Amino acid sequence: DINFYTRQVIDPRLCGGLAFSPKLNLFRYLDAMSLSWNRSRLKISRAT
Amino acid sequence: SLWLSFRYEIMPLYYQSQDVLDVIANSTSEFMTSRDFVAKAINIGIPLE
Repeated sequence: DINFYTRQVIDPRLCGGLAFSPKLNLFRYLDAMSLSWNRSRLKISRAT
Repeated sequence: SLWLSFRYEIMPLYYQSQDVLDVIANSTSEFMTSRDFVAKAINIGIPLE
């Protein structure tokens, strides 16, 4: 007769990925043109 | 009374003196500035490999 309970991690070093990793599809996304708001910042700084 | 008759000449002479002092000081403290901005680029070589 054996009766006990255990809980184990998903060892995220090995497993834990295999997902979408929402970094991508957003880092390759507008991060450049949104950064390009340097144009507007320069505009406001000129009149500042 | 004789001394209080001073206002006649001291008040407006002093007022005009302060007027000329202001009209010279405002022009004298102009503190002119001139500035410009550019967005020149900086290039750093990236190894092709």
